[PDB]
Amino acid sequence: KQLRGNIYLAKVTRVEPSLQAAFIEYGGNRHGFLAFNEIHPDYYQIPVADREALMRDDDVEEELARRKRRLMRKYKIQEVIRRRQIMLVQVVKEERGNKGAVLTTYLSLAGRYGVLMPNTARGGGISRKITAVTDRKRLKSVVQSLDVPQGMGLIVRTAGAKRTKAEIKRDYEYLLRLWENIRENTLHSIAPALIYEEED
Repeated sequence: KQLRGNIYLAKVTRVEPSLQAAFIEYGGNRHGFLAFNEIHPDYYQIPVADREALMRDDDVEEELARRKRRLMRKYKIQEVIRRRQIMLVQVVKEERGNKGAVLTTYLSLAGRYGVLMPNTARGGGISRKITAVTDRKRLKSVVQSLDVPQGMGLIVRTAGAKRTKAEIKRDYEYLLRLWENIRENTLHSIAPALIYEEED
């Protein structure tokens, strides 16, 4: 049983200020590892008017890179995360023997033609196999019209380059509903619970 891609509702078992990491009970054989920089600010224990002065930011992936680097300079994990806290976590790397799974709170949900990041203010854009100029200008126009919310991203994968006008809107819409489903499952779940299973 490979677990990569699965999403669990999970609980902080201990916070390790030397590693700037938290260890996570998510239902597996060993605790998962969650580096501080993989922890979405929604999970910070900070006043609501700090978490806002911070969502609005104080290869355009650098703007997001600088963003995370801002947080890591500004807080230490033990200032903002505590034992027993609950979070949604996704498996990034499989548990290998005695070593527990590597986790993130920056989720991604992969559809046929694209990947939704319901957690990453990244706006939506195109795979690095972005090559043939025609598709890339066309697709940028396509992902442009999607009106990707707020603090989400959508990345068009290569399966979508040679893809329908609206085969991509459908696929995107399916992922938005699946994100809704996930958030709804979490309100009816406790502690460690599998919330979404990486389908294929």
